[PDB]
Amino acid sequence: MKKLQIAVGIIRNENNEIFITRRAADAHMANKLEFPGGKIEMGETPEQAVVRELQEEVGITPQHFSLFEKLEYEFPDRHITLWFWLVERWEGEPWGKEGQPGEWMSLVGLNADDFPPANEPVIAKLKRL
Ligand SMILES: Nc1nc2c([nH]c(=O)n2[C@H]2C[C@H](O)[C@@H](COP(=O)(O)OP(=O)(O)OP(=O)(O)O)O2)c(=O)[nH]1
Ligand SMILES: OC[C@H]1O[C@@](CO)(O[C@H]2O[C@H](CO)[C@@H](O)[C@H](O)[C@H]2O)[C@@H](O)[C@@H]1O
Ligand SMILES: [Mn+2]
Ligand SMILES: [Mn+2]
Ligand SMILES: [Mn+2]
Repeated sequence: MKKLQIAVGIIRNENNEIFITRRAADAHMANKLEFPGGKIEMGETPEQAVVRELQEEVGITPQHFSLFEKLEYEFPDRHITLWFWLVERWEGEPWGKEGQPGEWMSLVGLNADDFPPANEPVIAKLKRL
Protein backbone atom coordinates (compact mmCIF):
# COMPACT_ATOMS: atom_id res chain seq x y z
CA MET A 1 0.00 0.00 0.00
CA LYS A 2 1.47 3.31 -1.18
CA LYS A 3 1.96 6.16 1.31
CA LEU A 4 1.80 9.82 0.26
CA GLN A 5 2.22 13.24 1.86
CA ILE A 6 -0.23 15.73 0.33
CA ALA A 7 -0.27 19.52 0.79
CA VAL A 8 -3.49 21.42 0.06
CA GLY A 9 -4.55 25.03 0.36
CA ILE A 10 -7.80 26.28 1.88
CA ILE A 11 -8.12 29.51 -0.11
CA ARG A 12 -10.44 31.88 1.77
CA ASN A 13 -11.48 35.32 0.54
CA GLU A 14 -12.80 38.28 2.53
CA ASN A 15 -16.42 37.14 1.99
CA ASN A 16 -15.95 33.81 3.82
CA GLU A 17 -15.88 31.89 0.53
CA ILE A 18 -13.39 29.15 -0.37
CA PHE A 19 -11.89 28.48 -3.81
CA ILE A 20 -12.82 24.87 -4.59
CA THR A 21 -11.91 22.73 -7.63
CA ARG A 22 -13.41 19.43 -8.81
CA ARG A 23 -11.29 16.34 -9.41
CA ALA A 24 -11.26 14.65 -12.81
CA ALA A 25 -13.47 11.64 -13.50
CA ASP A 26 -10.44 9.33 -13.89
CA ALA A 27 -8.54 10.45 -10.78
CA HIS A 28 -8.37 8.93 -7.34
CA MET A 29 -11.38 10.40 -5.51
CA ALA A 30 -12.92 11.00 -8.93
CA ASN A 31 -15.44 13.86 -9.35
CA LYS A 32 -14.99 14.99 -5.72
CA LEU A 33 -14.69 18.59 -4.65
CA GLU A 34 -11.27 19.42 -3.27
CA PHE A 35 -8.90 21.99 -1.89
CA PRO A 36 -6.21 22.53 -4.56
CA GLY A 37 -3.02 20.68 -3.68
CA GLY A 38 -0.85 17.69 -4.40
CA LYS A 39 2.04 15.46 -3.47
CA ILE A 40 4.96 16.82 -1.46
CA GLU A 41 8.02 15.97 -3.53
CA MET A 42 11.38 14.71 -2.33
CA GLY A 43 13.59 17.63 -1.35
CA GLU A 44 10.77 20.09 -0.74
CA THR A 45 9.02 21.02 2.51
CA PRO A 46 5.27 20.95 3.18
CA GLU A 47 5.30 24.76 3.06
CA GLN A 48 7.14 24.78 -0.28
CA ALA A 49 4.77 22.11 -1.63
CA VAL A 50 1.56 24.03 -0.94
CA VAL A 51 3.07 27.12 -2.63
CA ARG A 52 4.17 25.14 -5.69
CA GLU A 53 0.89 23.19 -5.93
CA LEU A 54 -1.29 26.31 -5.77
CA GLN A 55 0.93 28.00 -8.37
CA GLU A 56 0.53 25.00 -10.69
CA GLU A 57 -3.13 24.25 -10.11
CA VAL A 58 -4.80 27.65 -9.66
CA GLY A 59 -2.13 30.25 -10.42
CA ILE A 60 -1.73 31.97 -7.04
CA THR A 61 1.21 32.26 -4.66
CA PRO A 62 0.06 31.77 -1.05
CA GLN A 63 1.77 33.86 1.58
CA HIS A 64 1.58 34.22 5.36
CA PHE A 65 -0.41 31.00 5.60
CA SER A 66 -0.85 28.65 8.56
CA LEU A 67 -1.26 24.92 9.18
CA PHE A 68 -5.00 24.51 9.76
CA GLU A 69 -4.95 20.74 10.20
CA LYS A 70 -2.73 17.72 9.59
CA LEU A 71 -4.31 14.28 9.52
CA GLU A 72 -3.87 10.79 8.15
CA TYR A 73 -6.44 8.81 6.21
CA GLU A 74 -6.48 5.20 5.03
CA PHE A 75 -8.26 4.87 1.69
CA PRO A 76 -9.07 1.41 0.29
CA ASP A 77 -5.78 1.25 -1.64
CA ARG A 78 -3.51 3.97 -0.25
CA HIS A 79 -2.53 5.79 2.94
CA ILE A 80 -2.30 9.59 2.74
CA THR A 81 -1.10 12.27 5.18
CA LEU A 82 -2.87 15.54 4.40
CA TRP A 83 -1.47 18.95 5.30
CA PHE A 84 -4.34 21.49 5.24
CA TRP A 85 -2.95 25.03 4.98
CA LEU A 86 -5.26 28.01 5.60
CA VAL A 87 -4.48 30.57 2.88
CA GLU A 88 -5.97 34.00 3.51
CA ARG A 89 -3.43 36.12 1.63
CA TRP A 90 -2.01 35.46 -1.81
CA GLU A 91 -0.70 36.97 -5.01
CA GLY A 92 -2.86 36.41 -8.07
CA GLU A 93 -6.45 35.44 -8.76
CA PRO A 94 -7.29 31.71 -8.56
CA TRP A 95 -8.63 30.09 -11.72
CA GLY A 96 -8.81 26.72 -13.43
CA LYS A 97 -5.20 26.94 -14.54
CA GLU A 98 -5.05 23.22 -15.40
CA GLY A 99 -8.41 23.30 -17.20
CA GLN A 100 -10.25 21.96 -14.10
CA PRO A 101 -13.54 23.40 -12.76
CA GLY A 102 -13.02 25.87 -9.96
CA GLU A 103 -15.32 28.26 -8.15
CA TRP A 104 -15.86 30.19 -4.96
CA MET A 105 -18.09 28.43 -2.45
CA SER A 106 -19.54 29.87 0.74
CA LEU A 107 -17.99 28.23 3.78
CA VAL A 108 -21.42 27.78 5.38
CA GLY A 109 -22.73 25.94 2.33
CA LEU A 110 -19.95 23.35 2.05
CA ASN A 111 -21.19 19.75 2.18
CA ALA A 112 -18.54 17.33 3.45
CA ASP A 113 -20.20 14.55 1.42
CA ASP A 114 -18.99 16.34 -1.75
CA PHE A 115 -15.30 16.04 -0.66
CA PRO A 116 -13.06 13.03 0.00
CA PRO A 117 -13.96 11.51 3.37
CA ALA A 118 -10.56 12.49 4.73
CA ASN A 119 -11.74 16.13 4.62
CA GLU A 120 -14.68 15.59 7.02
CA PRO A 121 -13.10 16.94 10.26
CA VAL A 122 -11.51 19.84 8.36
CA ILE A 123 -14.77 20.98 6.78
CA ALA A 124 -16.40 20.76 10.22
CA LYS A 125 -13.62 22.80 11.83
CA LEU A 126 -13.80 25.44 9.08
CA LYS A 127 -17.51 25.95 9.73
CA ARG A 128 -16.61 26.64 13.39
CA LEU A 129 -14.41 29.66 12.55
N1 LIG B 1 -5.72 17.97 -3.75
C1 LIG B 1 -6.46 17.40 -2.78
N2 LIG B 1 -6.34 16.09 -2.52
C2 LIG B 1 -7.07 15.50 -1.54
C3 LIG B 1 -7.97 16.25 -0.77
N3 LIG B 1 -8.57 15.41 0.15
C4 LIG B 1 -8.03 14.21 -0.10
O1 LIG B 1 -8.33 13.20 0.53
N4 LIG B 1 -7.13 14.20 -1.11
C5 LIG B 1 -6.37 13.04 -1.62
C6 LIG B 1 -6.81 12.69 -3.03
C7 LIG B 1 -5.54 12.11 -3.62
O2 LIG B 1 -5.45 10.75 -3.18
C8 LIG B 1 -4.45 12.93 -2.96
C9 LIG B 1 -4.15 14.21 -3.74
O3 LIG B 1 -3.21 13.92 -4.75
P1 LIG B 1 -3.27 14.76 -6.12
O4 LIG B 1 -3.94 13.89 -7.16
O5 LIG B 1 -3.84 16.14 -5.84
O6 LIG B 1 -1.71 14.87 -6.47
P2 LIG B 1 -1.19 15.77 -7.69
O7 LIG B 1 -2.18 16.88 -7.95
O8 LIG B 1 0.25 16.11 -7.37
O9 LIG B 1 -1.18 14.71 -8.90
P3 LIG B 1 -1.10 15.12 -10.46
O10 LIG B 1 -2.09 16.24 -10.66
O11 LIG B 1 0.35 15.50 -10.60
O12 LIG B 1 -1.48 13.85 -11.18
O13 LIG B 1 -4.97 13.31 -1.68
C10 LIG B 1 -8.10 17.61 -1.02
O14 LIG B 1 -8.88 18.31 -0.36
N5 LIG B 1 -7.34 18.19 -2.03
O1 LIG C 1 3.80 27.05 10.21
C1 LIG C 1 3.06 28.21 9.89
C2 LIG C 1 3.04 29.11 11.12
O2 LIG C 1 4.28 29.78 11.25
C3 LIG C 1 4.09 31.18 11.20
C4 LIG C 1 5.11 31.90 12.09
O3 LIG C 1 4.98 31.53 13.46
O4 LIG C 1 4.18 31.61 9.85
C5 LIG C 1 5.41 31.34 9.21
O5 LIG C 1 5.28 30.23 8.34
C6 LIG C 1 4.40 30.39 7.24
C7 LIG C 1 4.50 29.14 6.36
O6 LIG C 1 5.75 29.13 5.68
C8 LIG C 1 4.72 31.63 6.40
O7 LIG C 1 3.72 31.83 5.41
C9 LIG C 1 4.81 32.86 7.30
O8 LIG C 1 5.20 33.99 6.54
C10 LIG C 1 5.81 32.59 8.41
O9 LIG C 1 5.89 33.70 9.28
C11 LIG C 1 2.65 31.41 11.63
O10 LIG C 1 2.09 32.59 11.09
C12 LIG C 1 1.95 30.18 11.07
O11 LIG C 1 0.82 29.84 11.86
MN1 LIG D 1 -0.92 18.95 -8.82
MN1 LIG E 1 1.76 17.23 -8.17
MN1 LIG F 1 -3.80 17.95 -7.12
